Amino acid sequence: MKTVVFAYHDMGCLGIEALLAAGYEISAIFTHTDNPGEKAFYGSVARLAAERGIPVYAPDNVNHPLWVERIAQLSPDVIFSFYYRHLIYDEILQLAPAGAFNLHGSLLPKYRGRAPLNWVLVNGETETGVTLHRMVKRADAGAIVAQLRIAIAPDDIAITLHHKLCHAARQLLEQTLPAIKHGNILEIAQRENEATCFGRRTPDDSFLEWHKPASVLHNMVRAVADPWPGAFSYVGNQKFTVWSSRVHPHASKAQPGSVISVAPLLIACGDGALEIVTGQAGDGITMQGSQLAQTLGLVQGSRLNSQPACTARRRTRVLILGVNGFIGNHLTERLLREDHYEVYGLDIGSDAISRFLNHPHFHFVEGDISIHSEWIEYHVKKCDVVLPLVAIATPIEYTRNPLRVFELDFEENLRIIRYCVKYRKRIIFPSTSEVYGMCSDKYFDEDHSNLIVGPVNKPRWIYSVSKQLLDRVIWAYGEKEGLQFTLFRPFNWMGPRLDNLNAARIGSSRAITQLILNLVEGSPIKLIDGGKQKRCFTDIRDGIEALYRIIENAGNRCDGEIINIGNPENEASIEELGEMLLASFEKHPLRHHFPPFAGFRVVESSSYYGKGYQDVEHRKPSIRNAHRCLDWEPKIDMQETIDETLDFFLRTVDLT
Amino acid sequence: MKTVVFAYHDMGCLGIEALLAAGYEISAIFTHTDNPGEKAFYGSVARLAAERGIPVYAPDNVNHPLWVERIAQLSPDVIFSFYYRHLIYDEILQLAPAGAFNLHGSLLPKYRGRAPLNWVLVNGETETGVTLHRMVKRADAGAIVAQLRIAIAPDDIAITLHHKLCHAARQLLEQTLPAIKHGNILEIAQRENEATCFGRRTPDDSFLEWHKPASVLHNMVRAVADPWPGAFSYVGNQKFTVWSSRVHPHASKAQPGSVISVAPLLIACGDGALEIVTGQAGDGITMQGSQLAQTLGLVQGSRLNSQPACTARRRTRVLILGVNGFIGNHLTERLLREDHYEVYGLDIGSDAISRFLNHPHFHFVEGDISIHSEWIEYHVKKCDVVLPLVAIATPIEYTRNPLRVFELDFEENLRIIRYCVKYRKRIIFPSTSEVYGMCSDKYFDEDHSNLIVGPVNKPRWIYSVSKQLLDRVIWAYGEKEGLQFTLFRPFNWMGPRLDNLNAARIGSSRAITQLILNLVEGSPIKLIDGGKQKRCFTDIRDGIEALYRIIENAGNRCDGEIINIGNPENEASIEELGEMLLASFEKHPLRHHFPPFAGFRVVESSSYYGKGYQDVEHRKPSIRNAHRCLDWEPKIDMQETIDETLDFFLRTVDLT
Amino acid sequence: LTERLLREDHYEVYGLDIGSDAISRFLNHPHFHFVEGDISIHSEWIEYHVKKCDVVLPLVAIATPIEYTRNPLRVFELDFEENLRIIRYCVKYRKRIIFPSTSEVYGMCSDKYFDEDHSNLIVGPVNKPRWIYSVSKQLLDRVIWAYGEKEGLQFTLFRPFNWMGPRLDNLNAARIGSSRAITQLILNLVEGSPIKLIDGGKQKRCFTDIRDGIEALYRIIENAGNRCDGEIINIGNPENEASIEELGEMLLASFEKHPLRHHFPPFAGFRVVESSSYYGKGYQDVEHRKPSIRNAHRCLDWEPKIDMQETIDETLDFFLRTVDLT
Amino acid sequence: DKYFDEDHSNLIVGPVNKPRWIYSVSKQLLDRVIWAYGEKEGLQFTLFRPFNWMGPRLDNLNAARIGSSRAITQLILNLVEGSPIKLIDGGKQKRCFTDIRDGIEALYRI
Repeated sequence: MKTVVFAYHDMGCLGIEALLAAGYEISAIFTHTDNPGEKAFYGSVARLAAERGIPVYAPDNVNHPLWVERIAQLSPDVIFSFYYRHLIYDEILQLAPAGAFNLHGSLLPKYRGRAPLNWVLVNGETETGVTLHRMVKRADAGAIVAQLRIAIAPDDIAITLHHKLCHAARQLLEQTLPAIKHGNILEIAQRENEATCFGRRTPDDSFLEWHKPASVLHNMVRAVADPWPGAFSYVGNQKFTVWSSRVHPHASKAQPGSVISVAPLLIACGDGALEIVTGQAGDGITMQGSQLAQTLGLVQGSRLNSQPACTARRRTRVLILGVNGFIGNHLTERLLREDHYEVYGLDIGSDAISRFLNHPHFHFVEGDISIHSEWIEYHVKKCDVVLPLVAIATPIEYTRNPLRVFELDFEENLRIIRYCVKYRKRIIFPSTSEVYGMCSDKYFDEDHSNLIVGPVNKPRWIYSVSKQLLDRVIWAYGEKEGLQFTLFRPFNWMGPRLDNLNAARIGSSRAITQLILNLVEGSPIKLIDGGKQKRCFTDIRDGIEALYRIIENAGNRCDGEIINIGNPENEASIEELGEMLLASFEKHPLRHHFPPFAGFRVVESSSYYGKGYQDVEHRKPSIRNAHRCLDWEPKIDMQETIDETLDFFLRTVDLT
Repeated sequence: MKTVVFAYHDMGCLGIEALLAAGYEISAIFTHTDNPGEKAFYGSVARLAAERGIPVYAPDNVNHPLWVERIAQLSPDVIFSFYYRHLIYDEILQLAPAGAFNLHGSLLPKYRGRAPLNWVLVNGETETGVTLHRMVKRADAGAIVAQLRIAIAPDDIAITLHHKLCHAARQLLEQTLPAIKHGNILEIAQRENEATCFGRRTPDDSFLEWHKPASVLHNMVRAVADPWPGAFSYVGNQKFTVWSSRVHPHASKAQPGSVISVAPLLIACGDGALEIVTGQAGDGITMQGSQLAQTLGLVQGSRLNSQPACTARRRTRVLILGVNGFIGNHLTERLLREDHYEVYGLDIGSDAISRFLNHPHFHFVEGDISIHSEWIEYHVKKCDVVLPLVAIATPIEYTRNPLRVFELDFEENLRIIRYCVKYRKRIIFPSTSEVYGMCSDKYFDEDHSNLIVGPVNKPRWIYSVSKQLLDRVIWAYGEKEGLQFTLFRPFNWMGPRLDNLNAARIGSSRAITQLILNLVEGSPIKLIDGGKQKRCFTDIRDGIEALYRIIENAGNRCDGEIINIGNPENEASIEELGEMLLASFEKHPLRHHFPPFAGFRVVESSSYYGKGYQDVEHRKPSIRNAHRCLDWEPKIDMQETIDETLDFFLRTVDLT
Repeated sequence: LTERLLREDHYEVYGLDIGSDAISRFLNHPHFHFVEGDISIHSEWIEYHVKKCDVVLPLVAIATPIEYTRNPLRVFELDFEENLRIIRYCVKYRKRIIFPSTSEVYGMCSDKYFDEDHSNLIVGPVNKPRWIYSVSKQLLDRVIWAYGEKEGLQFTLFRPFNWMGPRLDNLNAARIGSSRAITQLILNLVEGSPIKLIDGGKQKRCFTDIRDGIEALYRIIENAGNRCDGEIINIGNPENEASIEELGEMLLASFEKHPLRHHFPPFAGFRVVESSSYYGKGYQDVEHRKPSIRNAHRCLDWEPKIDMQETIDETLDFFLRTVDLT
Repeated sequence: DKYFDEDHSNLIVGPVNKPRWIYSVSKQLLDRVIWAYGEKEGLQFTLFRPFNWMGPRLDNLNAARIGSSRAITQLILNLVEGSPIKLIDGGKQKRCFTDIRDGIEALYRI
């Protein structure tokens, strides 16, 4: 009596009708909200089910343990599924403790993804059918119960196909239910020995390249025929779609280029001859080929290029606003190793970018974010990617002048962001790792962590709250006004361009400079017992690689994300008491090389352990969106970073 | 080739199937893509015709004189129509001696309106049908040939009834094609003269009223049944669509809102009782009443918020720039006579709107479009409809100094236009009748006439070109950035409160004012050698009614449109105008007003006109988009307008 | 606050607002000077009257709970940009500002008692578009503090904790603002409906009568001995804690005393015990809402006096007597 | 007009719904504001109309469709690619071309 059915389309509707005729009460149906606008040529299942009285639930929190307990309490005995999200779910894979039956309409276990029947028709196969198998913990690890073979008629039409599908469904439902119910499944094993990936299911968008065989073109044109999105191509300033063609006897000795008939439209290809019956003018309806053939006026000898090269991918012009900064220069020296990239910048110097003088693609104006507002106004109109990598906030500055962390680090950025919304550009806004403040979470996740700041009377959380509100108004702009954006959070990046030189008296600014002075100046301070702090550092190379992948945006899958770019696994307790420095102090020169002394007085002098100025827990990030939207994972460890930094810093002071 | 067909919708598709099956060779069908056609069914026509290789045509815009000439030059004798809306019938049908045949889907001629299915189903009749009829000099007054009878049942649903109607129509066509081919139709004289006009169907009046009987509710629920969006109210914070009902004892004594039983959900009403089995919450899932009731945390007994439906009516705010002018102060007196209108305003004076300053919703703020630009920016952001009725373009002004007509009538209007494109607001921009210039068309068409101007050395065409380019900028903004607009062209609006220069631009010529001023004293009515100027005038009442209909946008029929508001059939020369003016001036009193001695019979004086050497003879508006989009036709004749203007001038002269 | 100021002689009020619906009693006062308008196009008026007056109160707060999730650009541009503009008029002309902060700056603060000098402010991740209001107001307070530290700006910040009383209709409460606890319950009371349709005593929702809060704000305005400048004062009732069910019970008990004509019949309605798919889905946030009056009891010498029963009677009297069918 | 006179010929354009005349009108209002400026502000100007200037070193092949619709460029493309020239209506339509070296000697004289 207890049975769960996920039904869809006409076969699902008739299955529901048959089950009600037999009188089995479906336990529960879990479906999602219907899309507002879609080609709904089928009937409305939800309304019919409501008339039948079957309850419908919409789980807001499928991750919730409560709903899992509910599903367990329901005691799922027998579940049938009919094209419901193909392999039901992916992340959980636990909803089938006793197993379930999945009916698929493709050649399992290969051809993974969406629209499987269309894709197997793309390759031009003459064999289809249905595959039933048990649902276990490992995906596609159930033996095929039965697999019938139905021939694909060369002249098959849609109505005959519908009648054949109905006949097959009737044959299945009439007297095959007892066979499945009895338990004649002989599952032993499946695959698990080859595991050979053919092509990793390359999308290849929908470009109609003529180099591709004409047979494949006919196949996917029929596959994407009505009702489906269909092929959509555009050459020059004119777009065209191939909506309907009929196969014709392909010639071998055809003498391509000799058009003997323009009506109907017949052009030559790499192999064979395709006869396109009807197509659509894009901004209209289906039209006969002969009229378009007469309208275009093409004559023998005219060759259609395989790629229009009208807009192509242009240049992907990138606009940086901190191009002389650490990240600003390390990203400029990486974007210029490619070909499809233009770079800009308006920092207040060119000391770290003197290397780039007259490369094919680079520009430099050397202005100010406040004074030079028209240049930025026009350059968030010409470019397509904006990286406001500019910020003037010394840790001291929150006490010297807290209003400089607002009028410059919040309002200039706010003005820049309002440029990307009035021109509909993309902005990769650099957030900070201080937004979380003193979050107690072990892993500073970017999606479900609580940003904790101090009281209003502490004049040091204005930077963190300013950046947090900047991210919030970026998110609101993105989700209300159609702003493509991507926040990214650097996590203690360390490269050999950290603070240039100490000309600006940055020695007493922060301990990050005392680390530099540790190796050169005589500093008898090495006996720190870790400080109970997990100093997670990341090399600049990995961060720049991640930022490059963010800029690439492979398939528009980095939009509206808050990726953190760090190395949560590369921790270092006080540089391992100088272990690698013991191996790297030998180098080559002997000047200034003297063995250090020893001694330890107090931990208090080194670091501050106050109430207001304290980061509770540690600073280890959580890279989850980085591993998905970039498929990126850190490779460089602390040793190479330390030696490279020391070597570069030694070379940047020459001799004296 | 004969018998071209205007078909559309699924009935049109099946009629195409029928004519193809019968062997009747029709080579031309008319259909419209209909972008606002977001119905669940795509309703695509001629697909099978395209697949069969039949050469068909797809003419989108029939009213273009090119298509008219092509469809007229072959001179056919039969034009078939099958559920083709957008009638706007014209001379093309009158050309054919045999006329045209149109198939209406209701029992003509009683209560035809628009969407006649609602009209026939609201009255709870027991028999409906279709009617193939002729075309006449009137609108939708074709003779009935036969009356189909298949009857209706309360249990019968929309799907079954529509399928039966489709099959019956198929058989009817298949058996009557010989009948129409051989004619012998016996149409009887119809009673079209004694009919009912001036009434339409609007969804806005379909609110749920408890006092209506259960019969009317049952009727309009079945009328809007599936497949259709549904007729729903707007209660506080819960959506529901009436899908199904069950006949229950019509004796609920309790007041509306009381739930008699929760399984199934049955509510009480003022009369009868509706049983809502299921409801659709907006765009999600059509789900049952009980589960929805338990989902929203409401219990049995929860009454509804009486007659107020949440927030009914919002009082759309109209931002009129130039309220003290001739059109601004006549429109305000018209918008303030109704509800749901919260008029705003800004001009340099309030001498003519002095009667609205104490109105609950007038909000007049004195200012100038230049100095007070932030006020305009804010009020274009808060309001909904913007009417820039500011004119500083006296002919003397833009001839003596065209730089002002540029910096004021192009650069100030362009700013207001660009306010509505960033705040996404509707703008009804007043164009001018001067755009056509020296056009050589009898009727100045809004979509087909050419705009002719003189050479650049003539600075008298700068105003016309400036306004024409202003229309081309608005048109390009609603085609590239989605801007809702409606250009209207005042064609010689005449009425009271027409000052000398204050209404010489947005109003009309000073003719009537000149003769009245010369008539209050003994000055003559001296004519001109070209006294037969043949000037057509429009009453301010008719123009304001048309502009109010434009503001309403009843069914989004005025969107992206250009409408001339004029009276082309109100032609009158200066002599006739003077005759009627004198006749109305003598009237009953005949006293004071000075002796009206006037008249001259030579008045040659050779010539004294320098810029009068060129004059236009074609100045007739083509009012068809007005009677296609707002269904407006001028009513007031010239004598009434003359009398009203004279009476206003004589009572408001304020003399002794 | 205007009616409290216009009874104590030496006070010249200058009010700006879009309408005079609830202040019709003061336009005939010799020292009221009301002006009709909105703060988007009155920049000159506001600037001139900041330069002219001595104390400035930007009580203009347009923050609907729905507006937190709907088009929060409006929330940011009206509750942060105009407030920022007004704050910078008070540093140009060296004027005092009494800024209304919000009790929502603490957010999910774990502390039982919300201290304004020691407690932490906790907010959710950036993806949830509901905390933009709290962060905007917190940044406004931090900017005011920075201005009163670097520019010598005389300021005071006050945080209201669920003030209730007569005339609470404006745009938050009342029929128009149906998204509210008290007004929805009282509307369900007025019209015969199943009152107390809840499945158990909810969190203790403390309320403060408007009279005590207005007294505290008046003492802030007085600035006796200048011991209130440079402070953040919490104005609330940490002792008037009451659950929703207890509130309904006491309101019904007060109704029982002189129930007019017994023309409003209360009712009850049963609901599914399981309450599957309901409001509670992880929005517990905090369960205390306890303010700290330790700052209002040291700077204002203020201690709340009016208890819950008098507040309920006052609000009910106003609601049932001032309005009628229209 | 048979001959496009610079001070007597009338300028005719299509309706607003035809968006191809927005370039003719934009450049026609620019000549009417230069004329207006030269009458009330004493601006020294000269408005030259190059009709069909054609010559060597024209626009290079770019991201658009062979630069622009230039008629002659289509013919050169057909000659280079060996495409037969489509004789539409047998070449009845004429075109009056001007050499760049001839119109440049007039621009320099201006």
